[PDB]
Amino acid sequence: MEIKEVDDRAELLRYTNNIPLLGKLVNHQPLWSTNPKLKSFSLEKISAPDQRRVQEALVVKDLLNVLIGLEGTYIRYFNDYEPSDPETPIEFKIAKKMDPSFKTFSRRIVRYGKQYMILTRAYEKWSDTSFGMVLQRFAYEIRRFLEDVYLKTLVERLERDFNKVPNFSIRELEQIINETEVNKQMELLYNIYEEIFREIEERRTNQSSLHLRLMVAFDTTVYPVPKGGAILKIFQQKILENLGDRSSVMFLKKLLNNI
Amino acid sequence: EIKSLKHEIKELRKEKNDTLNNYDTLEEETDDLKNRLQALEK
Amino acid sequence: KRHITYANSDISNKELYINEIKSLKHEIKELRKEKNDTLNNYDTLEEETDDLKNRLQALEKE
Repeated sequence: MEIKEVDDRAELLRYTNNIPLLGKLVNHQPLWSTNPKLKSFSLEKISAPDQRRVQEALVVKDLLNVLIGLEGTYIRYFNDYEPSDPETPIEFKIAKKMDPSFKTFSRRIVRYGKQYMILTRAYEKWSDTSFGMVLQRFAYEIRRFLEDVYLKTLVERLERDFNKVPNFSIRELEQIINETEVNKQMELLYNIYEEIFREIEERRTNQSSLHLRLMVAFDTTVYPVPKGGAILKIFQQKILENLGDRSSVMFLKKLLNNI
Repeated sequence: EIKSLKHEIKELRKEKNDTLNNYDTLEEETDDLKNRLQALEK
Repeated sequence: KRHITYANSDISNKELYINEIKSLKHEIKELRKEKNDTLNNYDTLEEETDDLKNRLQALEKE
């Protein structure tokens, strides 16, 4: 409603010698979390028990905005987040003054958004061919999972519901989310990426003929990044640990057949 | 010297973290007073 | 013939391998511009809360 007279501008990135093969080349949006523009508003005036419906409607709007990886209106990024920093952590503060309906259930959706952002960053980072071919193939797999399972169903269905269905509820939102079961596959991929990061961190911190007649000698060589054999062993260990869930095991079979 | 420069830049980033946490508290304060005056005028 | 070694080599592909490390200082300068912007926004928010607090006192006195 108001105006801040802030120069909202978007520009292409000048430096390109250390942006990965699939990283974006545009500057970040003008940091609403710190740069105010046209509004600095809260729902305490409509925090009355009766205006809870309008409050939760605006909350629904904001949670629809935040799930795409871009922060909403009444949500502020935590200061550790730096757009130009590609290794900065993902965290943000939400106003606890509103009804617990705003903060309790939204933790799952904001964790989904955080893991979506970190998975996009992992896709951009794993574009480096020095990480082996299996990792950049898993990158294409996670891109397909994001742009053909997450975006095609979730955001489109949610927008259609918020535009047509009268008074859509966050309960029905969570219901259709768990009915699409994208959260389980997303958590599996997140755990896979966590194990990959663990192996990379270990390899980075740890820097220090008799019978069969074969003219072969051992060359025990370890690289700073895992390779195809390590990734296959990791996937086998994961499927062995997650034996029992039919959807999980069939998804893992498809992923192993594809990579 | 590059590592020391990066450490000083991270220290400046943390200083900005503190001042922007102050910014967030002041923002919720603006929110409080805004909704207060809006409820009184409404 | 039985031996154990250790590797100190890795693959590098010029099309996307890093050419120089000064881009980290470049993005540091970008973050410095970001910090200046954040300070300016803190100033503007202080101005806004001052004006709106004055409006609050005026309406409470009226």
